Amino acid sequence: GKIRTKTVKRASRQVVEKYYSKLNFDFYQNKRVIMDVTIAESKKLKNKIAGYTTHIMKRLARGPVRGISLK
Amino acid sequence: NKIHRIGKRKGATLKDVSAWRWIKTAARHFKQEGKIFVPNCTEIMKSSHGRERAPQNPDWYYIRCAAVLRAIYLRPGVGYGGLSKRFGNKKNYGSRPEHTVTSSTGPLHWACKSLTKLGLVEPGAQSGQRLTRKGHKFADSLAFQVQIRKFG
Amino acid sequence: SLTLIPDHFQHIVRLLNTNVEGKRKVPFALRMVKGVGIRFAYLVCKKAGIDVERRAGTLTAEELEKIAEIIADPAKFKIPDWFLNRQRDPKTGKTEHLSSSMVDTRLRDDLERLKKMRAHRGVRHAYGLRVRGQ
Amino acid sequence: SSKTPKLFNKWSFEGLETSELALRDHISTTAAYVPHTSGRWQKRRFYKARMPIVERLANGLMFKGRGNGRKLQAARLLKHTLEIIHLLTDENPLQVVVDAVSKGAPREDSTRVRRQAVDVSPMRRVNEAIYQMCKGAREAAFRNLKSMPECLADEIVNASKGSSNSYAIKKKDEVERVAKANR
Amino acid sequence: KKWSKGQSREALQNAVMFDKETYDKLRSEVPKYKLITPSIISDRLKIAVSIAAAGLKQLCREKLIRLVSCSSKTRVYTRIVQ
Amino acid sequence: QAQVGLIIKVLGRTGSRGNVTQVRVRLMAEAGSPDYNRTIVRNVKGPCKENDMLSLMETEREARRL
Amino acid sequence: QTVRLTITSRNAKAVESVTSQLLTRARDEKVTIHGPVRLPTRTLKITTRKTPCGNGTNTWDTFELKIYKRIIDLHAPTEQVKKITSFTMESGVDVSITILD
Amino acid sequence: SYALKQVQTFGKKKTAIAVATVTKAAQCNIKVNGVPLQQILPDTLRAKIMEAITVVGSKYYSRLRIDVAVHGGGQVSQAYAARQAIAKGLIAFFQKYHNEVEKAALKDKFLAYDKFLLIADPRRCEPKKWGRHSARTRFTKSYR
RNA sequence: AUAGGAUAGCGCAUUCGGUCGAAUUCUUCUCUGCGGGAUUCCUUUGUAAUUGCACAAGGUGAAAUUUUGGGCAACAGCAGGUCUGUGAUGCUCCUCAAUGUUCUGGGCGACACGCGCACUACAAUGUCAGUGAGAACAAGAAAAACGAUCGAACCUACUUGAUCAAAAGAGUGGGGAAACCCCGGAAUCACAUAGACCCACUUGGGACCGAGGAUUGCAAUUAUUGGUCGCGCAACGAGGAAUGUCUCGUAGGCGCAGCUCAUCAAACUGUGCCGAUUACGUCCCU
Ligand SMILES: [K+]
Ligand SMILES: [K+]
Ligand SMILES: [Mg+2]
Ligand SMILES: [Mg+2]
Ligand SMILES: [Mg+2]
Ligand SMILES: [Mg+2]
Ligand SMILES: [Mg+2]
Ligand SMILES: [Mg+2]
Ligand SMILES: [Mg+2]
Ligand SMILES: [Mg+2]
Ligand SMILES: [Mg+2]
Ligand SMILES: [Mg+2]
Ligand SMILES: [Mg+2]
Ligand SMILES: [Mg+2]
Ligand SMILES: [Mg+2]
Ligand SMILES: [Mg+2]
Ligand SMILES: [Mg+2]
Ligand code: NA
Ligand code: NA
Ligand code: NA
Repeated sequence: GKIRTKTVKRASRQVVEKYYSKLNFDFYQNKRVIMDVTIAESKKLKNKIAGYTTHIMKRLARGPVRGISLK
Repeated sequence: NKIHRIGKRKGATLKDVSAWRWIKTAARHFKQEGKIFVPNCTEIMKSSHGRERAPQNPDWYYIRCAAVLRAIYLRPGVGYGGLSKRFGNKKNYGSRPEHTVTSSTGPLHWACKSLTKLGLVEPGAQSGQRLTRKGHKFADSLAFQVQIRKFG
Repeated sequence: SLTLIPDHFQHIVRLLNTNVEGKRKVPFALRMVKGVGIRFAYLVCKKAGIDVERRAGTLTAEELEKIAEIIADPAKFKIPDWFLNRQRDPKTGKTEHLSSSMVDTRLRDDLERLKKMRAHRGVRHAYGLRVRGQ
Repeated sequence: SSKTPKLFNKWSFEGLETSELALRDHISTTAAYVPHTSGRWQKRRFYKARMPIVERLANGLMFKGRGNGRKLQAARLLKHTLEIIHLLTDENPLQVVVDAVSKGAPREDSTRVRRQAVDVSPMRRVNEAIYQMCKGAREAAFRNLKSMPECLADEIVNASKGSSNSYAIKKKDEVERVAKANR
Repeated sequence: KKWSKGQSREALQNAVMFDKETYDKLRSEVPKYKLITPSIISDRLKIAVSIAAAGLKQLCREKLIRLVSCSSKTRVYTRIVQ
Repeated sequence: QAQVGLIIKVLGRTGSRGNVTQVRVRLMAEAGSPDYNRTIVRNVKGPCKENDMLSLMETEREARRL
Repeated sequence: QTVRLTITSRNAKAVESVTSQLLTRARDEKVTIHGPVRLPTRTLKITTRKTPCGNGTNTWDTFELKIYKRIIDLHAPTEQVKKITSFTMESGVDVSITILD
Repeated sequence: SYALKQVQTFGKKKTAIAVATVTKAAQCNIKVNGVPLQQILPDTLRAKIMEAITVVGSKYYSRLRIDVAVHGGGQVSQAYAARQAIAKGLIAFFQKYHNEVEKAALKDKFLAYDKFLLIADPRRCEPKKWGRHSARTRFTKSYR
């Protein structure tokens, strides 16, 4: 199974809250943005965060997302 | 049509024909000429201690000499220890697990001695055995005969 | 070999008081007599000038006598000493090759020799136990 | 200049089909040169149905400790088997093999304690036919003067004709007869 | 002990040499078979496979039968067409 | 003697040990026949899937739902 | 003449730091450099039973030790080579100097 | 004076690595470890290697001399590595010295027959673990 | 070809790691310290949602779901094992004809028998005798001694023995190990080898035992271990009730190295080689 743990989901929600303007619907550009705005050892975790960050952006286009606060 | 040259290609060298066909043809040539030295011990001994029975081919020494000559052609500078690996087998140990044994270096040393007397093999510089100019000529000329389907 | 079966073919060949099977190949029919193995039988055929691809039932009476005399005294036919099953007899010191009933007779003498001197190997044989440290 | 493959450069796959309406998508008639490939067939559930049928027959000969992993040996045995099949029937041995596989396994079985009659899925019919034909030939040739390529050819030819002389057909009838009782 | 029965069989008697009667059948009856194999000929002529295979090689050398499938351990023959 | 049926829906693994699959199969018959577009529920032994084909032999018994 | 420097250590980071430092110092001398060759890494393996008494499931511990080796060839006199490799090397790194022929 | 047209490719299967040197020559000449194609045994493995030619057609190998050196692995994995190198060598030669419409019809023909003709199989031997006699087989358990 | 099939070729024809010939250019293959690369990322008139978290097929791709295989692995416990690992230890016992410590010999191997785990087989998908092509992980020599800063221990190639078996025994050289072994000729395997055997406890099987000889060691008898010829007429022709392990480079088969090691692997720890059947489920048994 592929379930995003609370470590990935919390980081992804923080990324969108602070870098919403710089994010996109494409995983590969979002991954590049996330690489220099986050500090972590795991390349796998950053890739997982980029995957869920793109998922949130697609959800945000359709409507509001609970847990995300865009001021 | 079966033996015609493919096209624009002529002649033949070793490694271009069947390995068994060359060895069988070379063994026949050695026996027909009657100049090769055949030790009397080859009539009673086994090719290696890893075997359980003596060779069933009466011309096994000629075949072994022919196969050794081909081996020297492919690996110049090879010794009896190197040839021993090529002619090894899995020895049956009864109720114990079986193991690989290198062939006895005795018959191989004899085979290189016989080929040296014929002038086909000379001791290589800095150890080993190598083919002479005549030995290289003999191998490639016979390979052409195999390709031509002469077979002596 | 496509050779027709001769009228003198024998299915059982008598040789050194052993019933040698005639349907077998010559070297593999000679290994039926005691003291003759596969390696020894091939040498016997070589020294007797008998083709190894023949069937033992086609052997002539003179062929069998030549076979029988080679088995009895292999050394006379240029068979080396290291090829024989009794190279230096502990009682006589002579190299020979036991065959037929003499293989069992000498084995009984070997067992009796070790039992008379009460050697450990002889004692194990009398008690019917293993003697090679098993 | 490219040409369609022929098994052992001798047997053509042109027009190869199974008369059974079922098993049509489970018997692969893809042209191949030899019954040897290194594909990763057992990776998805139904991928083995796409494996060429002769290779499946070759895999059925790699049984017991002395036969495990000898795929080149199985390919050589099949080459002689197909020639014997051609002489026995005067037809394309590839078609005879397909016919034998088409009808070599029961269409109805009994399972489960009271046994109950059930239908057999097309994947299992192809699996069972290959398994039963190879098992019968292997046991027929065990302590026998006849070599396996003769035993395998006889088993396949008889199964292709539906004759009871084949091990696979005999087992199929007994299973189906018992299934009829357990209806 | 003795957990199995074995299912003993009858030991066949196969000639290791040809006689005139069997040789004639090999040169006359055999070249009419559609499928020819050393195992098959051994069964019909009650002869060993070794001498049956040797007899088939003589027939093939005489152009009385043709070699269909050949390997080191397996030989398959068939009758000559017409 | 054997009618060909086509699996159109897999209902699940029935019985103990899950070695039997219950499916709904539509009988493939020519138009105008009494068995045209007749769907029946059967028990299948072996790996099966949707759009698979079965040789039904008899087509009167209907498997109990589970 | 050709001088070969062999760098061997247990720590990969230390062996890379020393090798790069030697390369930088040699580049400042404008001497001919034969690029640092990374020789195959050798692993020492010892596998022992975990228990000290032979009781329970026969579980094993696999201990591994990795050795890293680098070589650099210098076209410089021994006097120049000696003062190239005259810095505070990292602990646990062995640098050997040999003259090729 | 003519320019030398030459490419080099590799094929891999288990631990067997085959390197193929494809050179434009006077005549087609494909050899594996110095052995011509028709001298490779068994015939089953010869047919597998010949698939790299028959699948696309021998007209595309018309003036190419291919020398394949195969090391590692065994009898079968070397044959699969050799045929992958030959098939990949033809693609590389047409990529370097021909246009893209060709080498694309060839590439689709190769992949329509077998993906492994051009793409290496990733499968490798699984390590043995202690308490096991192989990758998976556990020691025999007895209960009394 | 002795009978000789099937299987790529149709500006310059191929071959020779001893031809230990030179030269020039280069990094496709090998080596590797940090990097890159995969994530449910893309697509469904899929499932589901009727928020979501997700799932199933396919696509992309070297790799498609914990990528694969390991290592690590909480909190509570068991009177589980170890006082035979230690100069880890409380209490207790012996302590000069000693339960300390050496030395000699014997034993730990002893067999009516029962059990666990292996090895070898019962043969033709075979055994012999030939011949071919061909892995990977790894190992290698010494003192504050002894001899004249090295050289000898260790592993090996080649040669010699050889004007006649094997196993040996010698000589010379190399290697501190990507340098020598080594272009690591492993065994399953392959052979149109025109080879022998032909269904039999048989040329299957190789237990048991006899005689010669060599080698390790201070010492081989209770065979230390190889090799030769005998013995094979030992059981065994597929194994009752029961029962172990296992889902892909997997099972099974096949050898190799390391480890114990002066000498001795049917063991273990690793390694590569040949390579499947079945399932893609269920809670019936545990
Ligand atoms: K708990
Ligand atoms: K349960
Ligand atoms: Mg054996
Ligand atoms: Mg074994
Ligand atoms: Mg109990
Ligand atoms: Mg605890
Ligand atoms: Mg306790
Ligand atoms: Mg205490
Ligand atoms: Mg202690
Ligand atoms: Mg105390
Ligand atoms: Mg005392
Ligand atoms: Mg003990
Ligand atoms: Mg017990
Ligand atoms: Mg075999
Ligand atoms: Mg038997
Ligand atoms: Mg259990
Ligand atoms: Mg132990
Ligand atoms: Na165990
Ligand atoms: Na643990
Ligand atoms: Na012996």
